[PDB]
Amino acid sequence: KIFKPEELRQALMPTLEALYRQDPESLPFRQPVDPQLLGIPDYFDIVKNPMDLSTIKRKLDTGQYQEPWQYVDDVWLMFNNAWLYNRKTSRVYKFCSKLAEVFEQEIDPVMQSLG
Ligand SMILES: C[C@@H]1CC(=O)Nc2cc3cc(c2N1)CCCCCN1CCCc2ccc(cc21)OCCCNC3=O
Repeated sequence: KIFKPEELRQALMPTLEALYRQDPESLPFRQPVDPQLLGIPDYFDIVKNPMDLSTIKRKLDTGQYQEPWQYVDDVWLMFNNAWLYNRKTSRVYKFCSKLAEVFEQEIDPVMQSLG
């Protein structure tokens, strides 16, 4: 089973758009982490493989995933990074949890269709 880039975009982009549509919860995740602007100078001591919504969107837009699981792995990498770095009481951690709840609901039927 070979997945063409347009077929992956058609199936998976709606699940990424669902996360962008969470406002304000997607705001911390819409651009690559910049620790100087965000005031978190130790970030890359903790997080070695950063990921954000715009990077995932570019990969889908340009055909960089060969298989649906690679896209799923990048979304969970984004979430796991934020749960790793942020305190459980923090706004970013709580926003991360809301996006993960949305993602689980949207991705389940789509992965069933691609499986
Ligand atoms: C996902 C990415 C990296 C991560 O994992 N955690 C952190 C930790 C932090 C921030 C983010 C993230 N988001 C990004 C947050 C969105 C708002 C940015 N901005 C725009 C609106 C006003 C304001 C005030 C204080 C501030 C950022 C901002 O920052 C204060 C210092 C501590 N700053 C974090 O504690």
